[PDB]
Amino acid sequence: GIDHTSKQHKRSGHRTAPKSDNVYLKLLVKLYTFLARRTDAPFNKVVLKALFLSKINRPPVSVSRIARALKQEGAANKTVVVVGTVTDDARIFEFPKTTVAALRFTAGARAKIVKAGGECITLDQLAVRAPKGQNTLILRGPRNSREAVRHFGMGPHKGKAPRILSTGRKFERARGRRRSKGFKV
Amino acid sequence: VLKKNPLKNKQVLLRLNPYAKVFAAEKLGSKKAEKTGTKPAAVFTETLKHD
Amino acid sequence: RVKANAAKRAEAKAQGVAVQLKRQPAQPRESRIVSTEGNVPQTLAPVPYETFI
Amino acid sequence: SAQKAPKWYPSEDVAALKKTRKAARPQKLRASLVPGTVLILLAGRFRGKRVVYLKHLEDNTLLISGPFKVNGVPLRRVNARYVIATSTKVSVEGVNVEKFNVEYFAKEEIKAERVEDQKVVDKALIAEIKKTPLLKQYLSASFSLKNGDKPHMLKF
Amino acid sequence: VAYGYPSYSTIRQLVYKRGFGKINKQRVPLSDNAIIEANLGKYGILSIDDLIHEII
Amino acid sequence: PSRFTKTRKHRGHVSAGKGRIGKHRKHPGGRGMAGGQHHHRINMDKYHPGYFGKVGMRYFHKQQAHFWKPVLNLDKLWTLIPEDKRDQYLKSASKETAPVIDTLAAGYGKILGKGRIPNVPVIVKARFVSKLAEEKIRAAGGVVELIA
RNA sequence: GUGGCCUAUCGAUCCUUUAGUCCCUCGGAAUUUGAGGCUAGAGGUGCCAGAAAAGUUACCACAGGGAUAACUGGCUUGUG
RNA sequence: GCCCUGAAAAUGGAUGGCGCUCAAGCGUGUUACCUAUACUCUACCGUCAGGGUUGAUAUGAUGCCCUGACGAGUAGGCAGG
RNA sequence: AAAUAUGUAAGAAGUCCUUGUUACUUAAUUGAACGUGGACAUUUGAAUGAAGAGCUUUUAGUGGGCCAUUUUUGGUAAGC
RNA sequence: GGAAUACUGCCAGCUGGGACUGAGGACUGCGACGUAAGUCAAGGAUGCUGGCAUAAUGGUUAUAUGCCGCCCGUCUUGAAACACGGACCAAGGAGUCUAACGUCUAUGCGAGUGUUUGGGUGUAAAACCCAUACGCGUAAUGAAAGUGAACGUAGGUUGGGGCCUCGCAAGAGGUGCACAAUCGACCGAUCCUGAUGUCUUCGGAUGGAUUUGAGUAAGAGCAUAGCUGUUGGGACCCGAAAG
RNA sequence: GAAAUUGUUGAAAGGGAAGGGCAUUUGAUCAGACA
Ligand SMILES: CN[C@@H]1[C@@H](O)[C@@H](O[C@@H]2[C@@H](O)[C@H](O[C@H]3O[C@H](CN)CC[C@H]3N)[C@@H](N)C[C@H]2N)OC[C@]1(C)O
Ligand SMILES: CN[C@@H]1[C@@H](O)[C@@H](O[C@@H]2[C@@H](O)[C@H](O[C@H]3O[C@H](CN)CC[C@H]3N)[C@@H](N)C[C@H]2N)OC[C@]1(C)O
Ligand SMILES: [Mg+2]
Ligand SMILES: [Mg+2]
Ligand SMILES: [Mg+2]
Ligand SMILES: [Mg+2]
Ligand SMILES: [Mg+2]
Ligand SMILES: [Mg+2]
Ligand SMILES: [Mg+2]
Ligand SMILES: [Mg+2]
Ligand SMILES: [Mg+2]
Ligand SMILES: [Mg+2]
Ligand SMILES: [Mg+2]
Ligand SMILES: [Mg+2]
Ligand SMILES: [Mg+2]
Ligand SMILES: [Mg+2]
Ligand SMILES: [Mg+2]
Ligand SMILES: [Mg+2]
Ligand SMILES: [Mg+2]
Ligand SMILES: [Mg+2]
Ligand SMILES: [Mg+2]
Ligand SMILES: [Mg+2]
Ligand SMILES: [Mg+2]
Ligand SMILES: [Mg+2]
Ligand SMILES: [Mg+2]
Ligand SMILES: [Mg+2]
Ligand SMILES: [Mg+2]
Ligand SMILES: [Mg+2]
Ligand SMILES: [Mg+2]
Ligand SMILES: [Mg+2]
Ligand SMILES: [Mg+2]
Ligand SMILES: [Mg+2]
Ligand SMILES: [Mg+2]
Ligand SMILES: [Mg+2]
Ligand SMILES: [Mg+2]
Ligand SMILES: [Mg+2]
Ligand SMILES: [Mg+2]
Ligand SMILES: [Mg+2]
Ligand SMILES: [Mg+2]
Ligand SMILES: [Mg+2]
Ligand SMILES: [Mg+2]
Ligand SMILES: [Mg+2]
Ligand SMILES: [Mg+2]
Ligand SMILES: [Mg+2]
Ligand SMILES: [Mg+2]
Ligand SMILES: [Mg+2]
Ligand SMILES: [Mg+2]
Ligand SMILES: [Mg+2]
Ligand SMILES: [Mg+2]
Ligand SMILES: [Mg+2]
Ligand SMILES: [Mg+2]
Ligand SMILES: [Mg+2]
Ligand SMILES: [Mg+2]
Ligand SMILES: [Mg+2]
Ligand SMILES: [Mg+2]
Ligand SMILES: [Mg+2]
Ligand SMILES: [Mg+2]
Ligand SMILES: [Mg+2]
Ligand SMILES: [Mg+2]
Ligand SMILES: [Mg+2]
Ligand SMILES: [Mg+2]
Ligand SMILES: [Mg+2]
Ligand SMILES: [Mg+2]
Ligand SMILES: [Mg+2]
Ligand SMILES: [Mg+2]
Ligand SMILES: [Mg+2]
Ligand SMILES: [Mg+2]
Ligand SMILES: [Mg+2]
Ligand SMILES: [Mg+2]
Ligand SMILES: [Mg+2]
Ligand SMILES: [Mg+2]
Ligand SMILES: [Mg+2]
Ligand SMILES: [Mg+2]
Ligand SMILES: [Mg+2]
Ligand SMILES: [Mg+2]
Ligand SMILES: [Mg+2]
Ligand SMILES: [Mg+2]
Ligand SMILES: [Mg+2]
Ligand SMILES: [Mg+2]
Ligand SMILES: [Mg+2]
Ligand SMILES: [Mg+2]
Ligand SMILES: [Mg+2]
Ligand SMILES: [Mg+2]
Ligand SMILES: [Mg+2]
Ligand SMILES: [Mg+2]
Ligand SMILES: [Mg+2]
Ligand SMILES: [Mg+2]
Ligand SMILES: [Mg+2]
Ligand SMILES: [Mg+2]
Ligand SMILES: [Mg+2]
Ligand SMILES: [Mg+2]
Ligand SMILES: [Mg+2]
Ligand SMILES: [Mg+2]
Ligand SMILES: [Mg+2]
Ligand SMILES: [Mg+2]
Ligand SMILES: [Mg+2]
Ligand SMILES: [Mg+2]
Ligand SMILES: [Mg+2]
Ligand SMILES: [Mg+2]
Ligand SMILES: [Mg+2]
Ligand SMILES: [Mg+2]
Ligand SMILES: [Mg+2]
Ligand SMILES: [Mg+2]
Ligand SMILES: [Mg+2]
Repeated sequence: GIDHTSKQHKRSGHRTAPKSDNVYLKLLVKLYTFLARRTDAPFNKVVLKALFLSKINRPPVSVSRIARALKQEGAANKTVVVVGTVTDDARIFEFPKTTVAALRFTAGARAKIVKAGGECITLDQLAVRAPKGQNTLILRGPRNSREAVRHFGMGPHKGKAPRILSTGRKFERARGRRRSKGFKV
Repeated sequence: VLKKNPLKNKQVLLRLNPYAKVFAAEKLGSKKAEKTGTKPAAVFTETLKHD
Repeated sequence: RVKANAAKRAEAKAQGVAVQLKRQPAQPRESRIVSTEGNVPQTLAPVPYETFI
Repeated sequence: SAQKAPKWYPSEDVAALKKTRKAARPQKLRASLVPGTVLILLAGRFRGKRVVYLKHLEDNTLLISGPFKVNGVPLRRVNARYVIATSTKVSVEGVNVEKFNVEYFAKEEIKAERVEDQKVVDKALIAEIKKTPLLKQYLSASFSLKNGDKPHMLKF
Repeated sequence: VAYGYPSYSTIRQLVYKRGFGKINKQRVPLSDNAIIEANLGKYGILSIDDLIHEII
Repeated sequence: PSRFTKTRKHRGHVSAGKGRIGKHRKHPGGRGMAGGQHHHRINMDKYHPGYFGKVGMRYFHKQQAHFWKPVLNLDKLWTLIPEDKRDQYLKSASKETAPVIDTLAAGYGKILGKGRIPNVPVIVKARFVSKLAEEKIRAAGGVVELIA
């Protein structure tokens, strides 16, 4: 026997391939696993991983988040990469022309990208263009904008989102929620 | 794939530490030292045989 | 110590390299020769049982 | 079908053996074995026979002869490990012993060449033997462990 | 534990016979000076007897 | 489907996964909301703080839809215009020809100010408005007409 | 100086009842009574995180218990 | 210090047994020796980890490959069957 | 007034120079807090180790314990 | 006076006997010896000889022998227990389905999403199609009347992966999404302030506050499905005395 | 036409249970495998 200084036989808890059975996805993985192995360039290592993430970790990137990213110093002529679907934001008006390499684009998203003179690339097309991933902007979506994470960490004086089906007065607003009944939170 | 022991494999003894070649040559492990004559003061021997 | 290290460092560097500013813990003793001269080993023996109550 | 077929199959190619490094070097016999040392045969057909040792052959065996006229052992191959090397020695300086190699014993009753070759070598020996009394009468008797014999104690 | 003051002889015979390297963990048998230099070469130390030196 | 269920893996295992000491019995808690202010109290406070007591005015025979006032901000507001006729109006910001956006026809009861429309003047027919909402409108040259 | 030198001398929800602005609401529109809200106290749960509560059973009953009494047995040996 | 006495209980009985007296008993010193699922070493099974592997002209890319460390388990969790 | 145990520190979020902001502070740009700009990074400031570090959700069983050595309460004591 | 020897330690000094192992499968590596050509014990066994190919060698099984081995299940601190159930065998026999929900995952679409109440249609419980609504989401806050989200590139500061620029490199700078800490701004509630005006009591401009919300701050959801978990149900299966 | 359980027949073994584990003798039995 040994004095074990770490838990034995413990998996890394990092995904290896995705859990998706979409075949075309598995190929997109096959490209970048090959790319990542042979490239030495980090952009491919990141994209390899970001292909595995669950739907929850591929939070939708809006077309307006894409507009503002390009407004950074020197970022407007870069091609923006989104590993996941890209959606449409009616709330912008002037939209730039660029090239967006994504998994998926909601209709409006490509329509708005295109109608500004832009380009919609699927990530394998970006691969041939930018094999080292040169001149790319990776844009991550709002992970914690999720409804579910409102309720995480509920507790006294924690101010987070009670789990409550129907909401109104006389739905969990009384004793414990205000000084005048009992106490407050 | 099979760890050869130096110290019994002259081939792997000399695959590290080539000085072993020379070492064996001058024998170096039997090296005699120049015999000197130094003697301790009688103090040292007096207190050594003390009670 | 910090302030000492700046003054140790600047004086060192503008003199030259060789700064030692990390703290080393207490090291083993270095070799020495204790002189017998006018110091002759005192022979002691364990002592017998006594009472004196 | 009764069973689905494997998606993979081992290649029925046989591979090449890696190039081994074991170089057969000539054996060294224990120093106890001097041509003309009487041997005690420990096993096999003539086990117990006391025998005379002539050559160290090329398969590492030991050429011995009884002599035939004495104890009935012919010129024969014997394995060094199955023999006890005794301390009594007859002079084979001046016994041919050139003729006998491995191939001499290729198996393919007695070829008369052997009959005459036995005769020349034995005649050589038996002459040297009578130089030292009883030694023929020794070589004729078989070896045996008497009660009380301690082979780890015994000087042979 | 039991411990004490290893003479050169045993330090050598330790490392020679039972000395192994940590390389990405892995416990690599030493067996070639090229291994030591690949890792402890950055410190000097391109040989096993260079290692034994930095120990004793 | 039952073949993926874990009660299959628990075949042979004697306690079903429910423990040898703790068993699985009828209702260790009581049933449902029992013990709300007594033994299950530490849960119902946190988790659902405020679940107990009374809070506000009673409304007898309240009907929803007296209160129907669906909201739209200037966040969009142009999305009311079909996408084709939209671009015609963006360029050609003008008085005397101004898009007429009837918000109640779109299903909206009051217009809010989430903010930043374009400088096009727009004629917005609404039921109610935020002050800031209607201010951003006039600041860009439109007007608001109240309707019913 | 935001009670008693410091370390103890205390109390949810429902209800009621005071005090507060002159504030919200009775939903077809008003005025006035009356009623309902908001905030801050009081009325009390001492089993003190806070049920509304007498016995008897040798006429008896059920779920259990060696988590627990009445004998042996065991440790103990004050006591004898 | 060892030895005797002090020293009374219930089936027949226990230095584990037989027996042991310059011990096979008490104290102590020195050695050789015996054998654990432990330790060193090899093989094999699995688990985890880190490496290498794109295509062509072959067939499992979940694939193949080199390498290291690890393996107790009720209640219980997951996994592959 | 010990031993064992126990708090904090051992640098880049550090050290130092110049001098903006302010409704707070001083008699007083005096302070206080936050900075712009500037000098110093080979031992960037003890030892040893590290199958790395950080982080989140979700749910099981459990919620009778018992024992050894040491500290120790009640008990003559106890396999209490 | 001069030796030897003990004792301890070292040698990349030589060497004899016995045991177990032989993993790998062209090549490549590090070496070693020799002027050499080559040779080797140097990244894992080869060589020579004999036998049985019949019944050698193996597996299975009964027995015997050495040494070991208490009844299972259970509840329990503790069971082989002088704790319970269990003579034996077959067959049956226990965490389901449903309504509603939490986390995670896969899928379609995405500021939206849900054809299946119903209609159309049909090769007729299928498949295929659809108009209006509706549901959930896209606004919050307040008991309520009610008001309702940009000072600013939708802010500042410190970290950030990635990308960009200089450098052979070491390294320097640039932008920095997600995420984390902090100081701010916005919306509602609360408390102050109370301008322009007025059907003299309406109106609430403007600037504030150790207050406060399940908010805003370039949307993330809707729907199907899966494991697991929740709750109501006969609710894992069998069981009261009662009413 | 299973099992418990039963008769006959054959085989083997049994000094206060029976059955079990590592190992081998002995018997019975079954291959594969040489070429
Ligand atoms: C943990 N696995 C171990 C495995 O390591 C191995 O253990 C052996 C052990 O059986 C041997 O022991 C065996 O042979 C001895 C004679 N040489 C006598 C005792 C016998 N058990 C030991 N000599 C060495 C261990 N590694 O064999 C037993 C095991 C349980 O499979
Ligand atoms: C299957 N037949 C068995 C037969 O094989 C035999 O079984 C013996 C049994 O008698 C022995 O039992 C007895 O005899 C031994 C020798 N005297 C000493 C131990 C004792 N229990 C066991 N140790 C071994 C079994 N196979 O005797 C019992 C039986 C049922 O007749
Ligand atoms: Mg182990
Ligand atoms: Mg994975
Ligand atoms: Mg809502
Ligand atoms: Mg040796
Ligand atoms: Mg110092
Ligand atoms: Mg080789
Ligand atoms: Mg289901
Ligand atoms: Mg299954
Ligand atoms: Mg299981
Ligand atoms: Mg289990
Ligand atoms: Mg069972
Ligand atoms: Mg369970
Ligand atoms: Mg149970
Ligand atoms: Mg319990
Ligand atoms: Mg339970
Ligand atoms: Mg209570
Ligand atoms: Mg309302
Ligand atoms: Mg409202
Ligand atoms: Mg209208
Ligand atoms: Mg409509
Ligand atoms: Mg004061
Ligand atoms: Mg006070
Ligand atoms: Mg006083
Ligand atoms: Mg005082
Ligand atoms: Mg009160
Ligand atoms: Mg009442
Ligand atoms: Mg009241
Ligand atoms: Mg007021
Ligand atoms: Mg009203
Ligand atoms: Mg009415
Ligand atoms: Mg009204
Ligand atoms: Mg009133
Ligand atoms: Mg009361
Ligand atoms: Mg109580
Ligand atoms: Mg209590
Ligand atoms: Mg009571
Ligand atoms: Mg009664
Ligand atoms: Mg009576
Ligand atoms: Mg009566
Ligand atoms: Mg007594
Ligand atoms: Mg007494
Ligand atoms: Mg004994
Ligand atoms: Mg004696
Ligand atoms: Mg003894
Ligand atoms: Mg004994
Ligand atoms: Mg003794
Ligand atoms: Mg010995
Ligand atoms: Mg791998
Ligand atoms: Mg492996
Ligand atoms: Mg395990
Ligand atoms: Mg698992
Ligand atoms: Mg399997
Ligand atoms: Mg300290
Ligand atoms: Mg340190
Ligand atoms: Mg860790
Ligand atoms: Mg849990
Ligand atoms: Mg639980
Ligand atoms: Mg619990
Ligand atoms: Mg207990
Ligand atoms: Mg005791
Ligand atoms: Mg002398
Ligand atoms: Mg010696
Ligand atoms: Mg040897
Ligand atoms: Mg061998
Ligand atoms: Mg082999
Ligand atoms: Mg040979
Ligand atoms: Mg052969
Ligand atoms: Mg042959
Ligand atoms: Mg057997
Ligand atoms: Mg039989
Ligand atoms: Mg048997
Ligand atoms: Mg036994
Ligand atoms: Mg039980
Ligand atoms: Mg019990
Ligand atoms: Mg009990
Ligand atoms: Mg107890
Ligand atoms: Mg039991
Ligand atoms: Mg008992
Ligand atoms: Mg009994
Ligand atoms: Mg029971
Ligand atoms: Mg029983
Ligand atoms: Mg029974
Ligand atoms: Mg029964
Ligand atoms: Mg899951
Ligand atoms: Mg229909
Ligand atoms: Mg219609
Ligand atoms: Mg809708
Ligand atoms: Mg009103
Ligand atoms: Mg940088
Ligand atoms: Mg506010
Ligand atoms: Mg404010
Ligand atoms: Mg504040
Ligand atoms: Mg599953
Ligand atoms: Mg249920
Ligand atoms: Mg009743
Ligand atoms: Mg029939
Ligand atoms: Mg039968
Ligand atoms: Mg019979
Ligand atoms: Mg009998
Ligand atoms: Mg009898
Ligand atoms: Mg009898
Ligand atoms: Mg028995």
